[PDB]
Amino acid sequence: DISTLPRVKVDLVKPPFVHAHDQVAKTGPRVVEFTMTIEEKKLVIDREGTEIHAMTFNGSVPGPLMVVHENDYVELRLINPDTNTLLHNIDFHAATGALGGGALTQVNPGEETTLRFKATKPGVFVYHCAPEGMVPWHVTSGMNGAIMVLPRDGLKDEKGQPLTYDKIYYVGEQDFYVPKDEAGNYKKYETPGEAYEDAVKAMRTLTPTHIVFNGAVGALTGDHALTAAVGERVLVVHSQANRDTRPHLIGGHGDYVWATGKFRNPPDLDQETWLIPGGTAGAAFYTFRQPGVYAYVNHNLIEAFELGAAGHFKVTGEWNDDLMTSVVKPASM
Amino acid sequence: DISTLPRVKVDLVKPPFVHAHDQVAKTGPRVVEFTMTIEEKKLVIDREGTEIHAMTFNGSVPGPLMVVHENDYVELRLINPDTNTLLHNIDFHAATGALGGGALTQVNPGEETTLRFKATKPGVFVYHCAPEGMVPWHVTSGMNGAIMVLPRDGLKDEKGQPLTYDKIYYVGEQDFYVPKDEAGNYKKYETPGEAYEDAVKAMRTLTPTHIVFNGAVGALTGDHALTAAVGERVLVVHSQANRDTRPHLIGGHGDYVWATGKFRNPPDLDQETWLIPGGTAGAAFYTFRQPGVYAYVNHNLIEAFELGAAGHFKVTGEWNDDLMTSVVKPASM
Amino acid sequence: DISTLPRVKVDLVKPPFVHAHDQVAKTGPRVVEFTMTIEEKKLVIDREGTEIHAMTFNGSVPGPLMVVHENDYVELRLINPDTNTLLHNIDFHAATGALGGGALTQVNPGEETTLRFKATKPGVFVYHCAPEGMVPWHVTSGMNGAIMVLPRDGLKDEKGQPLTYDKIYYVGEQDFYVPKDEAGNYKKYETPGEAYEDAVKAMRTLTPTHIVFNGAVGALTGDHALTAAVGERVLVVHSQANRDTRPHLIGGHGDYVWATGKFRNPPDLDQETWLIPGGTAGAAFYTFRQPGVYAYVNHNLIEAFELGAAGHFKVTGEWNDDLMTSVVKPASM
Ligand SMILES: [Cu+2]
Ligand SMILES: [Cu+2]
Ligand SMILES: [Cu+2]
Ligand SMILES: [Cu+2]
Ligand SMILES: [Cu+2]
Ligand SMILES: [Cu+2]
Repeated sequence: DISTLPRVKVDLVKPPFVHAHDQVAKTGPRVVEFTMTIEEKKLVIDREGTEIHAMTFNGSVPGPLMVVHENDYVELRLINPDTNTLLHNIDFHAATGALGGGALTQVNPGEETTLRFKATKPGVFVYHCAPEGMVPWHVTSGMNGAIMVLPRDGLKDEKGQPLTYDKIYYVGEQDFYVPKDEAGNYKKYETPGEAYEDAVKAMRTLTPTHIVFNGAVGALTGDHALTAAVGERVLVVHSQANRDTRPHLIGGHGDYVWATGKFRNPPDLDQETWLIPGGTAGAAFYTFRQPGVYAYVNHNLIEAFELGAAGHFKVTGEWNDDLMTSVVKPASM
Repeated sequence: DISTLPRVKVDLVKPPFVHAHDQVAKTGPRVVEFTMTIEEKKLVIDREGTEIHAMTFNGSVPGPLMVVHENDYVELRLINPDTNTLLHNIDFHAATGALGGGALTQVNPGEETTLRFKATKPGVFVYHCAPEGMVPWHVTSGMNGAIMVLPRDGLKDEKGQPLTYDKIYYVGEQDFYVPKDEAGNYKKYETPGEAYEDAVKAMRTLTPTHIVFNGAVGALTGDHALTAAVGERVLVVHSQANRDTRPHLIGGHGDYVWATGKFRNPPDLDQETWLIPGGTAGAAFYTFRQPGVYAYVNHNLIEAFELGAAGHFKVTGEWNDDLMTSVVKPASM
Repeated sequence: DISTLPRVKVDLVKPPFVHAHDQVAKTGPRVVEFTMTIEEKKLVIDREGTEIHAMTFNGSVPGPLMVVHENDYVELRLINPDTNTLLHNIDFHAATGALGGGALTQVNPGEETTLRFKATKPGVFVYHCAPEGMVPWHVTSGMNGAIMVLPRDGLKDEKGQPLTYDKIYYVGEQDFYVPKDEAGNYKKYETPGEAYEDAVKAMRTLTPTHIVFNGAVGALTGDHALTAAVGERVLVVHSQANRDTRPHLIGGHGDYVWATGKFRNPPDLDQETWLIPGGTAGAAFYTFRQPGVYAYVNHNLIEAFELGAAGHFKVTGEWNDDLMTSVVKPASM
């Protein structure tokens, strides 16, 4: 009887940060309550000032990371305010039935709904909007995020020993298809509704115009670079709701990687680069051993450095010359 | 001595159905006899009435699923009737030597041939036509299918315990490259031979115009939706002879998945989405837990919902509110 | 103290061949010394005579395969002669810190540098140039290769038993983006520097014009086909620094495959085709069982047979009719 279970309310945070949670469950199963408000909004996605009409869960691209444990119930209150113009819903890849919840969560502007589902499978999973007839348009306008369902006894390595992270970040990667005119300039629009047939044409090229982390070119750089210290254990959850990606930590590795994100499987060890298929979330665990700047990229390097799929870590601490050193610094001959 | 072995003749069925077979072998090794007749034919592949000159094994796209057991011999009589115009052959990825059989099976119109090979490796495998100099044109005109080589003791999970399916379906996914004129309309042709240089140009874009299950947009919907009941164990074999795909059962999971299709490896558990590389067959096992409509898609959602790579399951049975429920149905605030 | 370790100097060879090494380490940890000279040079990449300005490590596309053992130190002297025009550096995916060495190895024409790093993780790994602001242009001009870090006790199968190869080859796969004019002809250039904005435009299409093994269409055919004998155990290392590939041995299999190339993981067995993500090296082990010609391809067959990603093995020895035979040779009805 679900009414006898504890309820706990989560207050979400903006990506790439993740709300507070316990890796090993400190209670029995709970109903974990979340609220998200859909926001259609203009977003500037690149250095040139290209502006799109984004569709968001909770104001961000990606939507926030939700965290529960296996066999918890997730109860989501989904709000579509009357300041929006479109019908929306939500499909959780973590859930079982009704198109992942999509069939039960159709909300017009001015409506809300509450969905409950049991988190029966541990892993990181995509969630996304999926309104009948409009699915890729909503997804590729930014309306996707992820949910992490931890095993009740936390993460384990390939031998069944505990893995405990000190820090966690969520990197949502988004493919955008901004319509272009024959000369190649982006076509701008006043409303989200304006784009439709041109949005379909741009998508059908299968060639994104931008591929970004956390909603914009350079979002995870500068003052917004990810941080860690030498010796810290970091889990990076990465999702892509529509298109394959291949993450790589330049200067590091994925020490333990669940490329397709499901924790009942042993992790792959010592990865340089890993493939996360479109429609999937994956997770990589790394212990930093060197200080300095690292680039975290999609290792199609065109997609990274021309189209936007690159972020930075800034790592503090002690340099280890046994691991790497310049024997003879660049100089003339 | 092969002449001392039992011979058994299989009568193939049209995809997505699969001919009768036993999961656990009830006899010793056999010579399993198959016959396929090549058919070049016009096919209408979309709702708009786009017509291509398809090249088929046995009249269908994909070709039918063949099923044997490890260490059986497959004996295929391949018939190219004189009503066809092109030379064809067959490459089995399950086979060892002679380009998978391609070098030994070149048949002009009005010829036939019989190939035998030993099925030494268990798994699902692609087969396709591959005539020298014309390989991608034949493959992307529909001339591919798959073969399943079951272990003699059937399928096993990651712990070595039996997995038994109640139903099996074969989903062949096909990328088509219909030539277009400068304005973007499809160029139509009277003969298969007509297309050649324009077919090459269209392929070189690396951008399919259509991506379909079972030969056409909407083929696995309506009266032709896949079916199951709550509690049934279903194996879905999925192939793509030329291009990567990422299957996903919307509202379900792959409980056990062999993404690259080879049964001596343990399955991956609890997949949301899995990558089947081009030139590979994969297999996913799921036990249905909820009734209703499910969408089975390539989770590049553009490829699914714009280009055609989507089918449906219709599932009968009892709804489980513990797994999912609408707490508050969509309503105004 | 590194100064107390043996030093051993390696003399590299041109791909697809690999310098001499021992699978099981016959010494303790060593400093393994390598020298590479950067060469910007014109290369003809196809049958039509298309000429690009390539950027190479040691004169070849790919750069040579380096081979060490786990916990060796790699010491690379990297030379940028004053006959080149561009700044270059090197990022080793095998290394830890400083962008894989990229931050410590920036050499202008007329400079050299010496980098040392400890090879802490066993596997095959990509290395590539990566100068700030110019990364995909250098990589897709050919400036990448791979390094193999063998476990000190050699390779093992999925049960922990030894796997010993008799022959090893290195197949580097390169995506090129040759700029085209509006009519579709390649734009030619006098200097590497000439291309820049047009190179960026061509890359942003995400559609390579050529995809080649060992630097050119047909490079691994004819007198330069790979060779083996029936019964020989062959390891094929395959890298792709920028874009996904899906290798397949037509007429064979990958008996043991590390698709993402990291030897602490068990291999996948009996693969038909495997996905190596862009930015990764992988390795496949096969024992040949049949003589004749095999085609080794990227199994996007358009990429293989139209764009150039195909090579051949020529295999000597005895045909096994139990594995495959023509029962009835192609003939009329
Ligand atoms: Cu929406
Ligand atoms: Cu989905
Ligand atoms: Cu054919
Ligand atoms: Cu093939
Ligand atoms: Cu360079
Ligand atoms: Cu790299």
